[PDB]
Amino acid sequence: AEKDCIAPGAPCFGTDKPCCNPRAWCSSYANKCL
Repeated sequence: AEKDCIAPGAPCFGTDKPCCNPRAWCSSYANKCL
């Protein structure tokens, strides 16, 4: 039941969407929001 944005340390890689932070980029390096 996670929100639209990617939670901290959450696998962001998969929805082409960054973290909830307006300056957090995706971290496919380790599949997670950077």
